Amino acid sequence: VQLVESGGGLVQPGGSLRLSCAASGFTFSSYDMHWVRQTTGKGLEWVSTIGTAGDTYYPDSVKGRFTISREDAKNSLYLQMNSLRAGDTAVYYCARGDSSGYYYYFDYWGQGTLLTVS
Amino acid sequence: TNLCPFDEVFNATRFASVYAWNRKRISNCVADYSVLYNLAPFFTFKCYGVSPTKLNDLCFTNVYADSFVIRGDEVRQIAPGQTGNIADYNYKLPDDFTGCVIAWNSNKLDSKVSGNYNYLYRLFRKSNLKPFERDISTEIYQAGNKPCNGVAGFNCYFPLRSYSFRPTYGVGHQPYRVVVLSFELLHAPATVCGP
Amino acid sequence: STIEEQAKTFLDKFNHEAEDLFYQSSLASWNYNTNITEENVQNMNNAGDKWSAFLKEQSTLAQMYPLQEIQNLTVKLQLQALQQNGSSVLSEDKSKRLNTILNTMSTIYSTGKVCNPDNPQECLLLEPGLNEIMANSLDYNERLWAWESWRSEVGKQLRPLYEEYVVLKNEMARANHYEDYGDYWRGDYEVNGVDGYDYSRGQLIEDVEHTFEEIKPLYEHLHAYVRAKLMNAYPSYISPIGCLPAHLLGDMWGRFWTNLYSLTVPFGQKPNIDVTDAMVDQAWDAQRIFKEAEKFFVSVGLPNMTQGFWENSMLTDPGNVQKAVCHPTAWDLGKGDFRILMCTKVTMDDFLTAHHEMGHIQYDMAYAAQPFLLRNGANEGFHEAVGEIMSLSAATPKHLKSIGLLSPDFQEDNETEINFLLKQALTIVGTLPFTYMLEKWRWMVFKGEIPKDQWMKKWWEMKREIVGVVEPVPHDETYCDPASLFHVSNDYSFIRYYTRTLYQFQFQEALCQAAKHEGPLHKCDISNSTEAGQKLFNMLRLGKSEPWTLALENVVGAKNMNVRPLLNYFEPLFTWLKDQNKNSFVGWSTDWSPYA
Amino acid sequence: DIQMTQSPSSLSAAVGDRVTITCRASQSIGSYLNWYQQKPGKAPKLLIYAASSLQSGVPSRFSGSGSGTDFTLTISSLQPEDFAIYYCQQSYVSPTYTFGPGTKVDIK
Ligand SMILES: *[C@@H]1O[C@H](CO)[C@@H](O[C@@H]2O[C@H](CO)[C@@H](O)[C@H](O)[C@H]2NC(C)=O)[C@H](O)[C@H]1NC(C)=O
Ligand SMILES: *[C@@H]1O[C@H](CO)[C@@H](O)[C@H](O)[C@H]1NC(C)=O
Ligand SMILES: *[C@@H]1O[C@H](CO)[C@@H](O)[C@H](O)[C@H]1NC(C)=O
Ligand SMILES: *[C@@H]1O[C@H](CO)[C@@H](O)[C@H](O)[C@H]1NC(C)=O
Ligand SMILES: *[C@@H]1O[C@H](CO)[C@@H](O)[C@H](O)[C@H]1NC(C)=O
Ligand SMILES: *[C@@H]1O[C@H](CO)[C@@H](O)[C@H](O)[C@H]1NC(C)=O
Ligand SMILES: [Zn+2]
Repeated sequence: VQLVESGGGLVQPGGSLRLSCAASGFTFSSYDMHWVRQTTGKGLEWVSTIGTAGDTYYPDSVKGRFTISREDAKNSLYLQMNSLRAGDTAVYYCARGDSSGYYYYFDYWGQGTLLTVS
Repeated sequence: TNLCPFDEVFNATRFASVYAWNRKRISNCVADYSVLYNLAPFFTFKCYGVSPTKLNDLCFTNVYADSFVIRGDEVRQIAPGQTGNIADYNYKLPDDFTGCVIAWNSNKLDSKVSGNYNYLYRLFRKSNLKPFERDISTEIYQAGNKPCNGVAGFNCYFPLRSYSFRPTYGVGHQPYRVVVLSFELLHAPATVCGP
Repeated sequence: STIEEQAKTFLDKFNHEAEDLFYQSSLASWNYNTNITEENVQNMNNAGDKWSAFLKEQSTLAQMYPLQEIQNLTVKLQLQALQQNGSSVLSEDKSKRLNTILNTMSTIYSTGKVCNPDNPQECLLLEPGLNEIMANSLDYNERLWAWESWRSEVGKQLRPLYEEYVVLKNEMARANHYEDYGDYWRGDYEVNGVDGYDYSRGQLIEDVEHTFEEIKPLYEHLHAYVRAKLMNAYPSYISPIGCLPAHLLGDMWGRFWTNLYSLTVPFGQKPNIDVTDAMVDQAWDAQRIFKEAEKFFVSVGLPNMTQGFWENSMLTDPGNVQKAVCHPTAWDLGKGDFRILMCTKVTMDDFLTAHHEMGHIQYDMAYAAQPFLLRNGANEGFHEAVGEIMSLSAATPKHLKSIGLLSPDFQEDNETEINFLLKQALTIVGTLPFTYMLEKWRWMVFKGEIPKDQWMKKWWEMKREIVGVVEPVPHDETYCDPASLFHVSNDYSFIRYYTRTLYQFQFQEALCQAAKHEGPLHKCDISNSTEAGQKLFNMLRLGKSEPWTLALENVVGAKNMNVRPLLNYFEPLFTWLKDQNKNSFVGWSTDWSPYA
Repeated sequence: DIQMTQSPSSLSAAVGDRVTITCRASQSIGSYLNWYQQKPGKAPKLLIYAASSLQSGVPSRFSGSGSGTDFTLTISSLQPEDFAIYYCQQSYVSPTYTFGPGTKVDIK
């Protein structure tokens, strides 16, 4: 089981990007993917969640700005990011979530990719 | 393959007032959470104690669908461990509340230019309400120590007041329809699972 | 149970029903304003009557709540605000007589009409008839004639009636346990029960006096420059040392000296900073102007404005058959409804006015979570000052170049600085002495410090002492000069335009300190500075819950009204005024008069 | 949203010692808490779920306790590799999950 991130780089403010995560070692059609970003000081911050039945969740400051998606055939996770501001500079990780009943937790993350805006 | 009446709750023509919020018991049916997601964000969709993603393959005994209408700025009081008008006097949720809250704006449906006064809330009460307790009696609230004799006057006020929704209200005061799905897990077969 | 809980419950009831009825009345008034029809007038009148009756009933019911057995400051403030509203303390006969006095004030002021000699058919009203001739004509005789005719055909009709109004209002105020009606007006600045933030009602007079004493050199230099330029325009009409005539002050009353800019141009060879040509070239509409204003407002971190603002508020004149008032106003209908009412054109002045109204909307939105009685500025001057600081920031060339409204080839220089600063000082600096003298005169008349037989005699004394303005024709006691103004006749407190000014630069100079601005304060622009936005919003969200002293200190760091930022804002202008007036006499003598 | 806090912000301990780090929520959340460890240059790794249960494969020296508002994560014996940043995350409110500010555990 592994998760590999890609798509980070330097982009201009107000641009768009497509981050990708490749998952291996487990069935992609049984886990619910997440995108979590980390910045210095503010710490970790959940950014996106996608489940089995085509449902997408984002925070109030992120909803209407990003777009999560999944491909079970390719076992891949994608994140469209648009209207980028100066606060989006962060290290992004793709997360596999599993629930031991009523309790939900992030089992394993990837390696993360750094996105900076100038 | 009898789908649970979630369309009856969410697509109801007229929702109920918050002081007597419409509580519907859902049991012995296939729970169709499979279509509660493609309606896009409503304005708020928060599941406390559970996760929205894992709402397909978990068994529940009874589903309490509590439908009512409040304002936008006040739906934040629909949450465990919250204080406010709804929590104290209209609708209380326990600290151990396990369920979901679905809040969507209904300015198109629940507003009138002349004012939609059909929605009422209890503004005054002697004591705060316990979780899942409904009070419908409209006895005159006594503020002072002098008797009220059941007639409004000094320190004597009617407990129920009017939202009076109009389409030009702001987002915080627009008519938001709120459905609280309360999930109970007891020593029961819990016939509400869903494939 | 304690009386505090009873007061809290009654205040909750009043909050709810007052919110509902106020929204009803505001919606009816907005419908009338955007669409003047008989049915709209009837609906507005019905809503206003219901709102007023409810307010009177609630104040009457609240009068049996004693003030000093409730210890909560917010509850006490709301109870005092509600009890202060009810004026039903005297008998119904004299109350109705006083209402008749007020109605007579309004009708006589509104229907004032002056007929020129030898032609009692070609008569003009004050607006737009006499206002245009005051603000545009330069003929000494015509402006003098209009001045005397309007102050004689209306003031004489109001003088003894205004004395009766003063007597009745003094009786009502003493019936409300106040020293006079002036004490009643100063009660808006009163703070009690807060340790270290108390503000006695008599302290306002002393504070305003001290602030004017600090102002005086700047106003003296500006008056000297204006008088010198007018003497250049009128070689044989104004003495170099005498007071400025009252009929040569831009408008009639001399409230604003803006219209003298063409008579007081610093550099007549270079045009000022105007984006109207850029507005036409890029083909901007009202919606684009308001969207760029909202972009400016959100650049400093101010929150999103509801889409209902764009949906409901009319930005362009409907025209055709639908007639609407074209006065830019910011409507806070309550229950989350914020609108702007103005017939926007393709003009930079309309751009600045849109910014001012949008700042008013921001201020209204800030305290939307406060109780209904506290949903207002902490005093009478915070709201318009907060509205004006936004027009101050927007008008700077930095914002014009930031959003593409100004060509980058244009370079800011000290000439544009001087032009803009003098154009502002013709508005800010000019109105402060007039507001001071009018409010002080009304305060001491209410106190009774002026006997009636010396009203005008003293009214023109301050004009020769405070504003440095001499009347063109002497007036006896039959005249009533202050009643000729809209505010005095209609009985609106006028000090709110003084302190507001002294706030609009206290905030700005504070915000520029949070924006790390380098250079003159006139060139400061708070855009792209979230620190200044948060600092401002900290005071904006307070509303009337906290004392106005604490609200002011929340931004400026000082617990009292200050004018040092006002002088700092005009510091390069004040230095230029010193340079220009080093060879010109500064000061006015009361003995000099145009009629000698 | 539920604001989450951790204590102490900075911490130093020797190898083999026992350490306890506390986590506090703005409101009662029951036993819906998780503990993650993040070493420098690496992504955070799950340690504890449900605030009292052990993840598969993690050493038993990590333990979690507490319910309601106060939670504690205890390491009976400290290893040199334990120098990291520890995060507590509430799973009671979804999908807007929030993490703790992160407590730093060094090696003396
Ligand atoms: C009592 O309160 C009412 C609030 O509606 C006051 O009426 C408004 O007063 C403001 C300024 O004070 C005006 O700008 C509005 O136009 C007024 N509206 C109406 C409908 O009258 C009223 O002046 C207050 N009266 C006293 C004695 O305080
Ligand atoms: C309500 O009806 C609409 C239209 O038929 C449908 O799209 C929607 O899914 C219904 N809502 C629910 C909860 O089924
Ligand atoms: C203006 O009001 C009249 C009657 O009050 C109404 O007939 C008309 O439709 C209104 N105009 C608009 C544009 O709403
Ligand atoms: C006043 O009442 C309000 C609302 O009940 C409360 O929040 C506040 O703490 C009270 N203040 C004092 C000093 O009791
Ligand atoms: C709300 O404000 C943000 C900037 O803070 C802006 O990006 C967004 O477009 C605004 N919302 C709408 C509906 O325009
Ligand atoms: C503006 O600056 C220039 C640069 O030296 C100077 O020559 C000029 O006199 C200044 N303008 C005024 C009004 O002093
Ligand atoms: Zn204004």
